[PDB]
Amino acid sequence: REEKQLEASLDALLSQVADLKNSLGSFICKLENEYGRLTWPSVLDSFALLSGQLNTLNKVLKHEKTPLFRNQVIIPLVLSPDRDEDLMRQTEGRVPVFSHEVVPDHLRTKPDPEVEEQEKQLTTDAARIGADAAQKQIQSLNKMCSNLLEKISKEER
Amino acid sequence: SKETLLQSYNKRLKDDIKSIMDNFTEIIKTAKIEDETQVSRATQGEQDNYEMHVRAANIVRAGESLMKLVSDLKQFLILNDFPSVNEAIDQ
Amino acid sequence: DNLLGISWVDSSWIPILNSGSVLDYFSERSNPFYDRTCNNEVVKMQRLTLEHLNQMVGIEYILLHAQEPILFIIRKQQRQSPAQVIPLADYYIIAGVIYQAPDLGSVINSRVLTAVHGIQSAFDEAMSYCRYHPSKGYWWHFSSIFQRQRVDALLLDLRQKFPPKF
Amino acid sequence: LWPWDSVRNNLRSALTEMCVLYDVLSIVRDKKFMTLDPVSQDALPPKQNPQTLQLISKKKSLAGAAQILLKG
Repeated sequence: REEKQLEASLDALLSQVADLKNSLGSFICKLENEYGRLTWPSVLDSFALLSGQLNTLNKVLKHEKTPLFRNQVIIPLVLSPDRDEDLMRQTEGRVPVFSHEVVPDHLRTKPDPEVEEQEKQLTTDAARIGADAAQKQIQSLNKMCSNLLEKISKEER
Repeated sequence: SKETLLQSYNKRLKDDIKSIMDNFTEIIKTAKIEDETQVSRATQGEQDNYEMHVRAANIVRAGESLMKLVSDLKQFLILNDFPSVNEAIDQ
Repeated sequence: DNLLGISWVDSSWIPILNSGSVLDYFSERSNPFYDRTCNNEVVKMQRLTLEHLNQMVGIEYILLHAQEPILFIIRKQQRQSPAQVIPLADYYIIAGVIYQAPDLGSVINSRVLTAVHGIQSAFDEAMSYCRYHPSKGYWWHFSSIFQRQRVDALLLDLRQKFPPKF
Repeated sequence: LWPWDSVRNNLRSALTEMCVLYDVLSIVRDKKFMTLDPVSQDALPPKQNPQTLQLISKKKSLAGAAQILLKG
């Protein structure tokens, strides 16, 4: 029951991996072989589609019809000094050698160093007035967006 | 034939009309608010911003495409006209 | 000050590997991740306390999940009622030293955030090299005489008389 | 290739995390060497987690939309 509910999300989440590899592996060879004939709209369209469809699909498979983001257990159980061929079978040769430290390195839950300063900013903008004026600002702006979509819906016919 | 070229120009004109509306619709369609059901909303706002950025650049490049495709027919119209062609020859 | 991983253990129970080695692994030593006060008041000042968890709302650590071949997984949990166990984090051992097992969606979010930042920083540098001009454009920072047919035809006559010779 | 260097490694930055996600979700799906346990716990937010994120997210979305419109 529950395990199939995890599976129906994670299988398509790793199916998104195939689309991401099909984008990036083609980009790798086409960047080296075809550095010239610079066409900024051509690469802008690729960036736009990568921003559009991948970021919507991984979000819709991670934010709905999914197990809760605080529920499951990420467990590493087997690790060896030598190369474990199961991972190179799964990852198709990626993450080689299978070191001892690469398994703790896999669970890199620590964010970037600049995330510390943006958390410092998140503690800094709370020193002034917060959730009292900005709350009614975003409420009025949500009503304003409702007004805008009403304008579009009355101008679409 | 000539009618094939006329139909091609008409088709690309209608595609230019469609692209602008398709760019303006998806900007405000994604701006609606929905309740969270096991979402972890920390990643959705940056996704919406990064998708809004390319959608506005789509409008910018649609305007550039309009500028280029108008100039495409500018040289097509300039070669076969009759405002003063039979008039300026004898003047 | 984070629940997501410490690596401090005691050297007493490292070399022993048995089924009961994770069962008695509740509060052998103090540790910072082992929650004190109400959870740890059953051990280190009462003896034969394993049957006294329910009578005085003491909290034991999870011993339900136990594997013998590979390693031991100890947990931290809380319970205010008997016959009920709810945890907050799992602490698996690797060759003796502990670590915390994180959640699925939390590490998913913390990885895709770095992915989005990486893609944005990748897009940032692309504006630094392309330079546009309305006339010049974009740049980076770095026949026959129509007698050859009879010329070649009688030259063909020469090839069937003087062929190329090796 | 002396140009387009940081974009390549910054794409591998997204490549590696997504590969790790694929590997862990392909080892979660396999029943061997994996422990499955429903741990239904709730993490309390000190602030209004949808609303406090909406304080900044839609504001920055509209501001960046206007900025990238004015760029072109």
